[PDB]
Amino acid sequence: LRQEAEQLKNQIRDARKACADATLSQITNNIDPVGRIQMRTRRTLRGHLAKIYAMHWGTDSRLLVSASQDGKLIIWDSYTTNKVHAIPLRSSWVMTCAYAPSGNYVACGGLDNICSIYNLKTREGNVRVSRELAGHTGYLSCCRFLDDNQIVTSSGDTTCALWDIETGQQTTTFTGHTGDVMSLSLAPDTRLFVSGACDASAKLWDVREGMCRQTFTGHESDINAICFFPNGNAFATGSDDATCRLFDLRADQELMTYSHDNIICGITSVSFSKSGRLLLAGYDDFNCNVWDALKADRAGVLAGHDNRVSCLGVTDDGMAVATGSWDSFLKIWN
Amino acid sequence: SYQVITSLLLGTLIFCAVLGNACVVAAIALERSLQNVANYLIGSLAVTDLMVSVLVLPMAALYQVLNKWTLGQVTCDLFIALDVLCCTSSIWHLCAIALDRYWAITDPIDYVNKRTPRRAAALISLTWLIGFLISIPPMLGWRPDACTISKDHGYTIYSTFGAFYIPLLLMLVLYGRIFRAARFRIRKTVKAEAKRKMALARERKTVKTLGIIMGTFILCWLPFFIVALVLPFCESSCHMPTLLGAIINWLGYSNSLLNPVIYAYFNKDFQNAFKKI
Amino acid sequence: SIAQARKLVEQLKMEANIDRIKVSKAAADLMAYCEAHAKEDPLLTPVPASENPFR
Amino acid sequence: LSAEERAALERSKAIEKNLKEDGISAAKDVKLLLLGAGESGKNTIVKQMTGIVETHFTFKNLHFRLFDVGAQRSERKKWIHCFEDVTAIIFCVALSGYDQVNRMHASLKLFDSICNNKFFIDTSIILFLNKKDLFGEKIKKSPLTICFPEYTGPNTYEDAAAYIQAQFESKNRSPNKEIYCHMTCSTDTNNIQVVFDAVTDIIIANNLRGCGLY
Amino acid sequence: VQLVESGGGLVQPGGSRKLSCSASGFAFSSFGMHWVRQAPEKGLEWVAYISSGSGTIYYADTVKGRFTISRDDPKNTLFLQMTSLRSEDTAMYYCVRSIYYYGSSPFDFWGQGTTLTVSSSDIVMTQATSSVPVTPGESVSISCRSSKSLLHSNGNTYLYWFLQRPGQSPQLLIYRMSNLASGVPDRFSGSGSGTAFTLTISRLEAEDVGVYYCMQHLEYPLTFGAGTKLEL
Ligand SMILES: O=C1CC2(CCCC2)CC(=O)N1CCCNC[C@H](O)COc1cccc2[nH]ccc12
Ligand SMILES: CC(C)CCC[C@@H](C)[C@H]1CC[C@H]2[C@@H]3CC=C4C[C@@H](O)CC[C@]4(C)[C@H]3CC[C@]12C
Ligand SMILES: CC(C)CCC[C@@H](C)[C@H]1CC[C@H]2[C@@H]3CC=C4C[C@@H](O)CC[C@]4(C)[C@H]3CC[C@]12C
Repeated sequence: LRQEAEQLKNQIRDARKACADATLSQITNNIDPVGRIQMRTRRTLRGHLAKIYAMHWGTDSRLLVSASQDGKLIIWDSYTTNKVHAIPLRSSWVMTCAYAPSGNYVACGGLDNICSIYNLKTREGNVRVSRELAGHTGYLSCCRFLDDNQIVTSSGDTTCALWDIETGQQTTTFTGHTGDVMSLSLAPDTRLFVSGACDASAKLWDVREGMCRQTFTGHESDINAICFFPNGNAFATGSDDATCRLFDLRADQELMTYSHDNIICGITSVSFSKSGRLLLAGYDDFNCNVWDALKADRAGVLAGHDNRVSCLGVTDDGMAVATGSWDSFLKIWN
Repeated sequence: SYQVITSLLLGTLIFCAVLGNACVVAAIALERSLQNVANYLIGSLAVTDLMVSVLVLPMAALYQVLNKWTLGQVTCDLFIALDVLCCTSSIWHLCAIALDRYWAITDPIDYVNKRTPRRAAALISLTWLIGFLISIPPMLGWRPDACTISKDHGYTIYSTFGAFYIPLLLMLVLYGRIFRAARFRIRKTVKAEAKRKMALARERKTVKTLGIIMGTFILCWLPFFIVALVLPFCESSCHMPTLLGAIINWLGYSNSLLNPVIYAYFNKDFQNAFKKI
Repeated sequence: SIAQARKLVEQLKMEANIDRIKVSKAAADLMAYCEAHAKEDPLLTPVPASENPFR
Repeated sequence: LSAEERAALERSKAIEKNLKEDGISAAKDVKLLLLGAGESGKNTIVKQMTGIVETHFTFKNLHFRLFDVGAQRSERKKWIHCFEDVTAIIFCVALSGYDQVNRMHASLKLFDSICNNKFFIDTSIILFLNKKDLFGEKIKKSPLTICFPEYTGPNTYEDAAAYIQAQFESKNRSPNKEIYCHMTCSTDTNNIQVVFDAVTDIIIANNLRGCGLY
Repeated sequence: VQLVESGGGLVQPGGSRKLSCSASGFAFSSFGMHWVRQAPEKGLEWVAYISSGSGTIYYADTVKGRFTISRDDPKNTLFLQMTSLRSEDTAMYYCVRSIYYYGSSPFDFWGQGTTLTVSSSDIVMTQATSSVPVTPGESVSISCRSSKSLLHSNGNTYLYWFLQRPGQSPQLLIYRMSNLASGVPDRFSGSGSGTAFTLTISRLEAEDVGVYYCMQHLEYPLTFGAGTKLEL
């Protein structure tokens, strides 16, 4: 059966090379590159007393939630730097957080293998754990709400899961990864999502049927970050081999490679600008770089973090970038 | 020409002292990592020596280059008061740093639990309190174109003992106890020749570090304070050459230049912090 | 086991038989999306400080 | 500010105050990463003192946090950076493992990885040698050659245990990191005293290094 | 969640009493609590405010000095220390639950109120309409006027709408102008700009009969508009 699997893999390789007419670099040799995309730290969010592992913007592009090792989930008013909530976590070992698209819920998880859904908008004025989603047998590396009731989580047990939060039960389990799934990104329409794992492969998952539509293998090392292009027909992955790759869903192969000879450190987080021409990747060299996602040119740099930039996100209105880091600060960039 | 070289040397020393102390204070105030109780005490020592450098050293350098006090008597009293206050405060910051290190090494449970920046504030306030109690009594009354300190015998004993000799004994005792604790820690570590090599290296390192601290403190201020103690008692028999006295006083002043070097620039965390900028 | 190999073979067969488009077309679509939305990209074309909520 | 914005700022300042107080309280906690290899004697010392087991207890005015993380049956490097700020690693090694296939060679490889990890350059290790009584029962009959063909030493209990322990310190290869080995028989209710002594020595050595006296 | 006021009763003029609020069912420590009184025939009138943690306190300019608002978080009790009780201090005193952060809904829960009987520059909120006849099933608009623009430089309009249903304490309808409160059916709608506002009800029910109050929260001496009663 291994022979048949290898034959099918070779057939997929031949099909991918068949569709490789002109590389993204050849078709974007004539577009005018943006010279130096220079964001500047507008707000610095202080109040985390440990390394920050995750942050997630609100859909209102003003509130953001940050997860840190000090056992606190803090909701920030990024405009005024006001702390809207400070949620004490039962497990301090949180390495992911998600903010519900409605804003009524926030999720967190990590080494406790449990996704904790927090009801922000309660009749009481406190934030309480509405639902603890247990069932993953590894640490949760990412979680992403589809809506108030559906959340997709990725775990170190090599499986992504879809949860019905009201019942607390896994609606679907997305098996097929061989290494620890490290990140998720839902499509803008949230009908399907990509997940990067330690097997250096990003898989495209259909939410309803639970079937892996496509598998993308371009990286040499552990994929730490993944993010759809704004139109949902492509995505970008960030792996430990210091390179980002732009895979197309329809083309089913990498289109562009975002690597620089000065960069040898791994990539913790990636995100796109609202138009998608910028690919903001957070690196282990303590700063975030900005990439011309169409020309692979390093458009700019986001320096200002004294430790590894573990997470970064762009507002749904594309106005600002928040980059958390292990130095316990979130900086808002414009 | 002769006084121009003196002016250049004194200005260079004052500028180096101001630069070093301002750099240490800036390193404390700018970064999160150097906001520690031990680093609070080191930065407060830098603050005190910056006050020395920008208040006391300029007027003293003027009095030295001109060989006479070309200011008012009231200004002379204020200058001598600031002199004694800031120098006593810097010596007692050395003692407070020694006490903090003693508590950190011989009492690790208290280091984990009870060590707060409130303790650093208390130590700084008490060092400045002793500085005031040593500088002001002349102003309350305890004592010619000269700005020499009071030669009162009782005040000489009180001020040389409360500003150096009791601080000297306190640092001697504290750093001897810290030396005993460091040797006990090394012996417990070696309680396999690589371990013995590290034990010898660490014993030589603790001897070298105590040598640096205590030798700089002593050969900065003790040459001054021996003379500041005996000289009123030698009001007619012993004669101060006024060159040796100048040299010993400026050794005492240079203690303020070398304090950031010992306590901050030799600290690895400070070195990394300065490499960051 | 044999079941894992069969599942891998079935997954590979299912993934292979899809409709892949030319990467020239995919690149053209990405270019058209980035050009059609360059105006509303405050990180690409910064908004005036009056229109920037982080001032 | 508006009245509502003023009250929101007041709420934010209250949140900041509570965060600072919680950080002050958490800074007084001594964090220990409790490791081991499969069937090692981790559970015995756990009783003596999901995905991660966190144990809080106070011993001699010191509050310890034991992070038992062996249940994370995945790649360690994907979660080992979470414990970058641990005071020490309490490694458990079953002495009665040289005769079981190899268990203790896998433990040695894990110990080498833990020592040479980029996040544990200066993090001490409180090595525990578990089940020393069964090791003594098994060491008189079977010699210490299955685990160490290069042993070439006396078949005695003390020499065999010392050889295993010394092979363990051989992986330290660091001047700022020390290994505080202890021998445990699973019937001694003083292992937390050994952990406390090791942690106290760790704090004292860190303070001496800060003073330049170590 | 319930707020129970105790005290009130009958007091002689110039006397003194303490009003108590036994808050229960919610995180009382995190809420800025108000006292809002309503004269036996008049409309609501905000009395005092004590923030979360007692850090910030305001009083109505007509009760300042005479009244003292205090809270007891461990026992979740809110106090109004009333002294020099003039004849104009007779009213039903409502304790109001209010929490302030981004997106919060202040004034959302009102205590049932306690009756006090005493023997014998501020923004002006105007409700010119009052006691308007309405019929079920038809749309009605309740208007409001403000002396100062309630819209702030941040873009937020601090206009509140409450419903003094007959015999029931006020219940929030729209907390910031055009922001429907929790549990309120989506037929009430708020709109306006600057100083002029309107509360629109799509298909008014039999439960929509009551008295509708404005409130500004821009400058802190919070003022209500004289209620615009709805009757069949
Ligand atoms: O009078 C002198 C002295 C000499 C040196 C010896 C003879 C001439 C030099 C000189 O020209 N002057 C004026 C400057 C004073 N500089 C003194 C130190 O900076 C701080 O002195 C103290 C600090 C604390 C306690 C103290 N008790 C007693 C002195 C003292
Ligand atoms: C004006 C200047 C000279 C005053 C500063 C005095 C300094 C430079 C001198 C005086 C005492 C000297 C120390 C005396 C003792 C020792 C211990 C020895 O194992 C290493 C050298 C060391 C550490 C010497 C270093 C230099 C030293 C500290
Ligand atoms: C690096 C530092 C610590 C070395 C020590 C600096 C001090 C002790 C040295 C350096 C320059 C020296 C001064 C040079 C010039 C003169 C003028 C002379 O008429 C009196 C002595 C006096 C005032 C010296 C006093 C001592 C002095 C200030």
